[PDB]
Amino acid sequence: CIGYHANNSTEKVDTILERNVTVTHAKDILEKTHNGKLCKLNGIPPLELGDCSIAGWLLGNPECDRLLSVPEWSYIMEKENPRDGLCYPGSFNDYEELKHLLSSVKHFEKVKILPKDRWTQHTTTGGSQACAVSGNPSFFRNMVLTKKGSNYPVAKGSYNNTSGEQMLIIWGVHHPIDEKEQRTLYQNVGTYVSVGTSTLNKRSTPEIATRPKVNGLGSRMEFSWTLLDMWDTINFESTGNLIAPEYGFKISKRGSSGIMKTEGTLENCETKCQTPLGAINTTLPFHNVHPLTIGECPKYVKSEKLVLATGLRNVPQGLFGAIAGFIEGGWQGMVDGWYGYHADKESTQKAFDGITNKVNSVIEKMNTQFEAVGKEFSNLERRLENLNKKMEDGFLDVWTYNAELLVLMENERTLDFHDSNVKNLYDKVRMQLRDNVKELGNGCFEFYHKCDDECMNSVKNGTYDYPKYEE
Amino acid sequence: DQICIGYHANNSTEKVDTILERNVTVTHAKDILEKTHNGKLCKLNGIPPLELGDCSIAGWLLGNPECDRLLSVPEWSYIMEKENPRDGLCYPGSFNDYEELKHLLSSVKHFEKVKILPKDRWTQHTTTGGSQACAVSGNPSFFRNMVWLTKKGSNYPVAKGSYNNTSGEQMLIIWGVHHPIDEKEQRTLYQNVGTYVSVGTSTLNKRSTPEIATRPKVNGLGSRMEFSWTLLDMWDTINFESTGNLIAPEYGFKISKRGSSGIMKTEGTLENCETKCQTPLGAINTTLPFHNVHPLTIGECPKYVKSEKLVLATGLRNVPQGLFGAIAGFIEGGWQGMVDGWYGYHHSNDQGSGYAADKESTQKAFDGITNKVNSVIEKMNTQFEAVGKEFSNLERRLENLNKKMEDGFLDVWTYNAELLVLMENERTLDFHDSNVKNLYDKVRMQLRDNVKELGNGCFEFYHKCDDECMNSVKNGTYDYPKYEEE
Amino acid sequence: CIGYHANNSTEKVDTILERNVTVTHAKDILEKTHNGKLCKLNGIPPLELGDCSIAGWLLGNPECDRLLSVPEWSYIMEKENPRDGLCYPGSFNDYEELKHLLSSVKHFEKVKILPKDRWTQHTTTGGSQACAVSGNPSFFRNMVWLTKKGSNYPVAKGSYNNTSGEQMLIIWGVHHPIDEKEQRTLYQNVGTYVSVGTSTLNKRSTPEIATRPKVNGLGSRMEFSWTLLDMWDTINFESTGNLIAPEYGFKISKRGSSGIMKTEGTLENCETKCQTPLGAINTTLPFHNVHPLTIGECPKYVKSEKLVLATGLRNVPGLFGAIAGFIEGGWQGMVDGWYGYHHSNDQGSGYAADKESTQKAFDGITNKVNSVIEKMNTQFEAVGKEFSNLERRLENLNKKMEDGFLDVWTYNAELLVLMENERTLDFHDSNVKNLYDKVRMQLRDNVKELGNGCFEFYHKCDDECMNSVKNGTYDYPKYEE
Ligand SMILES: CC(=O)N[C@H]1[C@H]([C@H](O)[C@H](O)CO)O[C@@](OC[C@H]2O[C@@H](O)[C@H](O)[C@@H](O)[C@H]2O)(C(=O)O)C[C@@H]1O
Ligand SMILES: CC(=O)N[C@H]1[C@H]([C@H](O)[C@H](O)CO)O[C@@](OC[C@H]2O[C@@H](O)[C@H](O)[C@@H](O)[C@H]2O)(C(=O)O)C[C@@H]1O
Ligand SMILES: CC(=O)N[C@H]1[C@H]([C@H](O)[C@H](O)CO)O[C@@](OC[C@H]2O[C@@H](O)[C@H](O)[C@@H](O)[C@H]2O)(C(=O)O)C[C@@H]1O
Repeated sequence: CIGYHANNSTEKVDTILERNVTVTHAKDILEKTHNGKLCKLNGIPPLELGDCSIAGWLLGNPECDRLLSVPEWSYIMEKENPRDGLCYPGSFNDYEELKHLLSSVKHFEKVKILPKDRWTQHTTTGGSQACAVSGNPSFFRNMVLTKKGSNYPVAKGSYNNTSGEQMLIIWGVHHPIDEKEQRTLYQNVGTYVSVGTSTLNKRSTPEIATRPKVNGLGSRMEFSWTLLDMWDTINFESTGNLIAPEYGFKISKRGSSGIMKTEGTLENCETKCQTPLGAINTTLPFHNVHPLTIGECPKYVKSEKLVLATGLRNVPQGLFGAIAGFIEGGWQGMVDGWYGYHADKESTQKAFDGITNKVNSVIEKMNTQFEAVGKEFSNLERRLENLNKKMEDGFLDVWTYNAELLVLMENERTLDFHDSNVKNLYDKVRMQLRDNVKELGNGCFEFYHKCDDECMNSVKNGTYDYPKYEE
Repeated sequence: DQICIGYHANNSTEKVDTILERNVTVTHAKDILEKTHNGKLCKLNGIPPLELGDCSIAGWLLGNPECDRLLSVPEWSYIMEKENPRDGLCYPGSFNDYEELKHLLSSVKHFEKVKILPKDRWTQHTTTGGSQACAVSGNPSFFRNMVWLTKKGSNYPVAKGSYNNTSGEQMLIIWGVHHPIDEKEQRTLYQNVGTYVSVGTSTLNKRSTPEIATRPKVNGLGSRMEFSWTLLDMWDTINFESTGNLIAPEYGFKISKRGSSGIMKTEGTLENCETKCQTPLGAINTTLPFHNVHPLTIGECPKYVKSEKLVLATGLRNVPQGLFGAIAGFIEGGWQGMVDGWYGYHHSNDQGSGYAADKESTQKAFDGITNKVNSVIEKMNTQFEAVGKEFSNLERRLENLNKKMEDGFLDVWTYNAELLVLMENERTLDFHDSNVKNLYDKVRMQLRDNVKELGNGCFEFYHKCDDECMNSVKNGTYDYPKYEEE
Repeated sequence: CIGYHANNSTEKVDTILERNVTVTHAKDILEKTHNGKLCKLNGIPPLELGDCSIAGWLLGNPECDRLLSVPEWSYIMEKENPRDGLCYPGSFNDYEELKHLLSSVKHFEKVKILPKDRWTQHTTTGGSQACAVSGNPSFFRNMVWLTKKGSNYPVAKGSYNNTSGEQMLIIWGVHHPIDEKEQRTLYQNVGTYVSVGTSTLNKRSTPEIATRPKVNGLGSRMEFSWTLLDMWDTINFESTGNLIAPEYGFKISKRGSSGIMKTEGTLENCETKCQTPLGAINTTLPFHNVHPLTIGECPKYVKSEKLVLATGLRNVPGLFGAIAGFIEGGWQGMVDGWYGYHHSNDQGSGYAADKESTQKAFDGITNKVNSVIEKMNTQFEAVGKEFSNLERRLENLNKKMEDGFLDVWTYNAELLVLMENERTLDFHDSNVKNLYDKVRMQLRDNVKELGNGCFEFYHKCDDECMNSVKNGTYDYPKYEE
């Protein structure tokens, strides 16, 4: 009696031709499980900003005085609409361009470049209520130029970058609301703010205008930035309205990653792929957790499950008509294999090797790399943002189809592999016994001679032979 | 007396390919490529486009007198525009951040024009300024929605003007800066020389100076008019200050959106049909995974594929009058005379001939084929995309990115689609082959000794087999008091 | 006897279920061979710049004098950091766009538009050490440095109505001094401007004087901009100081736009439909792995080392349990076909291939290979793009994209082989099993079915009777016992 396996499972798979097919064993290849924690990345923590925007951090807004500030990070954590940036109303040129820069960094380090002390001939105590530190008229920590007395000589300030690393320098211009607030502030009138490097050349003038009030002020500050190379000097020259640096940022990077909008908090675990909902210690080719991962991640997919069949049709008591065919049922009373007698370890190991290989081919072929996914855009980059979105929308489709289908096409194939293995085991046995048995038709052979147990192992050996001279 | 196994054949000439063969006539087939529109442009999800005809978005908003009698709905889903509309900036000039402005307006949950800075309140300045370029029936005019502030008398007092946005929606606002050809034209129009046009909101700041210059004449003029725009927030004020050269807004636009869509470059006209997917040639009412109508869709569309046909086989090999060597194998032919199923019996008898389909397996197989077709169709995720994008003369790189991309998806989809058919087709045929082979076998292990197996899928009974005994064979009930002859 | 073919092959394929499976024949469908040469593309040369940048070329840096300069090109060859560019320190507005534009050109032509000589009242021979020609201060061949004449600098005016019948590339520049003093020395006037206007252009520039680091000897800089002047359209220059004027223009007609190949090599007069920085690819296969930065009509770039499709059967010197099953071995001695017969006889032994099925199967395998190759659509793409320091986001989009197509194509390609390979082997297995069956239902009783794919006749079988079995003509007066 040849037969096949059947257990207490009720896992269901789908094949190209049938669905809701109950199978003995099955493997899922859709990661759908995070862990709600935010982690280091390949050993390197994010940059946690709580409720500071990169802008408020670098400028040194009084409200970011106490922030983590790790010297090296893999990505950045930032709350969707942080609240704490330019406490002095204004704006920031090429902002996003800069955030994609600081998203990931090999080494960061503040340094003093244009000391507050050295701008004699110029007031430096300038400040604003809006940038007040506990009922005190302060200002941006890292910034610094008003008239001293009734005079405003030109301002010159310079810095040959000797720090052995490229440096991020930030500066700005004051836009008053009034020609009276102008002379009351810089005495002169047709004023400019000039910067210069080996690769940068910029001459902004202020733009005076009536404006609505914000954090108390009708006036704004407009900041810009740049990347002074090593051994390159920068230059400043202004006849009024220059907000100067005092500090630069020695920045050595890296690989460039991306920012993660998130509420949570670093938790001191470890992952290779991190999502807004949590990390994902996984090895599957696909996942459906959240679109906005950072790291080396499986491919996002619009499924709920991708169940692969590994075992056979579970039939307690096809394409080759043996399983659920002429062998009408599975034996729940066979446990040491998938096919056997009344198990056969030759074919079982073969088909165990078979399925294993399959499940490996699906997985180990899926090449994956460190992407960032979530990008940063401004109000005049909607077009650009959508473009990104059409693409990720577009690979979403391509991957979801190849995956729903891969599974259905390989599931009907796996079901046939088994059918055919049971079919060939019944055939291996047919052409050993031959005349010495009645072939019943349920996959059973009745012995026309007397068959003891040694005679039973020979048939399992493939050794039956064959001194029968009986009707 | 005898019984024969066989399969179906019909008058079909439909051809499929498979991985191994080509031009293979089959009994049935489903093509899964959409290639039919209705040549009509329609509402999208129940919502009309914005029909501009030969107006540009710029001409529309500024109120070029040539756009006076336009449709103007309160809410639209996409925008219809010709390829080079003509009626735009009747007065030569330009429009900052124009492309962004259209992606913005490309879809709108609600639009509304509202007078914010009444033309009349600008005392001290002349306001009736107009031009031949913006001619209305011979008479010099100007943009319906703008105000040309010029000197009054010999005087141009500093011009101030506010609007606190109370409208309860975000408001689109536009303005312009006039650029003369001539210090003389500049003194004539504004009297003052060192002029500026300042504009500020809560997040805006922009002091513009007029760029006077000699330039070629356009529509009659060397001067130009440079427009910019902004979104004023709720409860936010906008401030205009000018000592000369300001083209002020008389109106604003309450705008609430929505989800953002795109602009369909066409010649046609809305026709009051309905659709979930629109193309420039016509709308697509379809349910298939792939289409090849036109690359520039808007809506929820099938994947665009560079194929002429995608015929999936549903029936068997048509062989009138494989992997399991049954169909086209030892059963050499199909029975055009067996019409109630895919696989069945013959049976010859001294009570008569007659075909008969094995209904059990014909059903098993119909279900399975239905599922295959549905698998190919139903696993196809489809989202709302606009496809056609808008780009400037200095964005040829950025344009060519969008192209290289939509191009790459053309290649993926086409390969996969074409291959997906060939594969599932070599499988469809084997499926039917196996189905037959197994019917044959079921009968063979029933009759065994009591018949001669001819080898053409036929069984010659050694004993007499009446109709009741024939049915037992189809039943699976053959059993089994036979003996003769031998 | 029924049997199948075996040969001295050691080629291995994988399939979904097995690996390292020696087969009789195989086709690898991955292109991985160039010719190490850079070539014309569809019959049209690149533009060879050597160590010149596009900027250095157009402005006419004296160090770019003796360049190739063809009238029509298909792509552009440039080193990675050319050196010969803006010999006079400065910059170039919208530079990257300008190169995508010039990256392919149906027709180019330099034409003198504002003859250097006509600028009376201004000094014109202005030059510099930075743009040195053999010790002597010079300047861009294609530009004109308008400086004061005497102690006077009259307002400078200049037009060109574009009659050339083609669109014309025009460039100019604004000088930026270090010093109000250098500014009075060179132009005498202080509140200066450089105005330029066409039918769609407008741009009044002011010179940004400033203290800056010295470069090539200078703190001053020269900022260049450009435009496309239309047919029958005029361009107007107006300056009260600081204009670097064009003496020449460029008639340009294009075409289709291509891209720039960053290489060290040099054009070699071969031909190709597909060029890579390592060499050109004359190929016909769907996938390749040579180098990601192609230009032309290329196979899909795939991160694989090999893609071996199986064409023949399992080499044995399956799913239907025939090959490597009850027919335990292959016959290295059967060379005229994939599957055939043995036949032992008192007239002799001898192999023989069943030609009918060997042919059926060859056709089917040919088609498989062609299906994999011929359904692959392929368009002209440039792949390598051009980006500025403030476009790192935009650059990283292009990358994340070409990266995603790397993943898709690699997966599909690798898997596509493994699948069609577990099928190719079954195909052959079935082909055999069925040959065996055809013979078994012919002989039936008249032989003993050994079970190794062999048949022992109970009767005498001569050569004519053997052929009847191969024919399908066995029939059938036997008896014996
Ligand atoms: C350097 C300096 O002058 N700091 C002042 C500051 C500046 O004058 C102001 O930021 C210019 O833009 O003004 C501060 O007062 C703000 C307050 O001043 C009143 O005059 C005005 O009527 C109020 O509306 C409001 O603007 C400031 O905090 O910014 C004081 C600071 O010392
Ligand atoms: C408000 C106003 O002054 N409108 C004038 C207009 C302006 O002077 C012009 O738009 C300034 O840019 O001039 C109009 O005349 C056009 C015509 O004027 C001649 O003097 C000149 O020789 C011509 O080249 C041409 O500009 C106009 O239509 O623009 C009349 C209009 O009333
Ligand atoms: C038209 C002209 O004046 N050409 C000069 C050139 C320019 O004046 C200079 O670029 C102004 O920006 O100066 C040249 O000399 C450069 C050299 O001059 C020394 O006086 C100075 O102290 C040095 O630092 C250095 O700039 C030049 O080659 O650029 C000479 C040229 O004839």
